[PDB]
Amino acid sequence: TTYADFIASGRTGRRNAI
Amino acid sequence: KKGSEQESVKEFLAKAKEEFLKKWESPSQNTAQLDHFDRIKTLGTGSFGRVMLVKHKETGNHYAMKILDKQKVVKLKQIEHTLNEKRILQAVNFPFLVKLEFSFKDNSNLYMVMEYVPGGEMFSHLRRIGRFSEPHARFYAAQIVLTFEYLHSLDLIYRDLKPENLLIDQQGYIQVTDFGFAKRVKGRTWTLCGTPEYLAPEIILSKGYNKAVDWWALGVLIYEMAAGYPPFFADQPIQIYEKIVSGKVRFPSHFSSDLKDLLRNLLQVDLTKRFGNLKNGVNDIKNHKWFATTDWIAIYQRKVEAPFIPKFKGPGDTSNFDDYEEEEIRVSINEKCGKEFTEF
Ligand SMILES: Nc1ncnc2[nH]cnc12
Repeated sequence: TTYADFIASGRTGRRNAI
Repeated sequence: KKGSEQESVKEFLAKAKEEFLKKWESPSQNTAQLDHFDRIKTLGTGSFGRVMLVKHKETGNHYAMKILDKQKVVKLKQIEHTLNEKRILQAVNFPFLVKLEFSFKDNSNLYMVMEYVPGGEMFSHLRRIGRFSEPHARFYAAQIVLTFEYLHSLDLIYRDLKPENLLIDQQGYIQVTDFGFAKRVKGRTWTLCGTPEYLAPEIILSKGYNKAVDWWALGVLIYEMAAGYPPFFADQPIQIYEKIVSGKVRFPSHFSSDLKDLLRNLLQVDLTKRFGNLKNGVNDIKNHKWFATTDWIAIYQRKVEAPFIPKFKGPGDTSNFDDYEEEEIRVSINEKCGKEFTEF
């Protein structure tokens, strides 16, 4: 599922600005 | 349609601009000092420093104090952006914008002391619960729509919308924080800035851009609130950018038909077709079928029942925030970067 793919990804924590 | 309701909005924004420009042209400076406050706990961090919960000694009020290291600001080439941030925040006034109470600087750091918003970041609540219902997401989205209508009328672009920056107050309403990329500009600008998941295609492709990037970012925020994940995600930023510019977006099967239609018009790569950027301006958004139940005046007046009220153990409590490693606040005996920040 797309949700499962998100939760296993490296970008579920706080995202820094560029 | 331009009727009585639209003329009231127009007159409200005209008076708001008169008040903003007075403060924009004559900014407040040096309105407190460091030893007026007891430092309590770190509420969040960023590239230049940290936001801390503090207690004002003379009143006993709690505030959130953002601390920026001047030398780190210089190394990241953020001088002008930091002057933008403070000059804009001290001049604005709107129910869903966090209030700046004091600002000052010393040999080492810059300080912005704001109202403490105790309910935590929307980010924390959204990740924990998974996703918001569409009425929940609509309640928050309406506040952002009105806040951008206000900011854009003052020729301001915000450029960093994301749940990490949206704080929930004790009434359950949003307060926007972090104006590090906000800029007052008539016409177009060119800086590559923002957060990868929220960047409009025209930013990635190094075109000139304008306030339409905020409306794209609203589309990303509404999608993420209602789905639980953003519309373009990957493990590496370059992969995110490839998805953003591709022109393709997919929706969860539980999104309503109206929600998908609104998001197709906000997440529109063609600027001649993106909602918020057409002849009707913000009213293409405010009059979309997904917002049919939204009473815009009642939202502004905070008379709508909120989806939830944050837990509150008492004054000065931080239970709605993560814990961060605490670091000293060092003030050098020599002034750093004085000329660069003389107007702060
Ligand atoms: N990060 C933050 N947390 C709480 N209140 C704030 N006011 C301004 N920024 C804040």
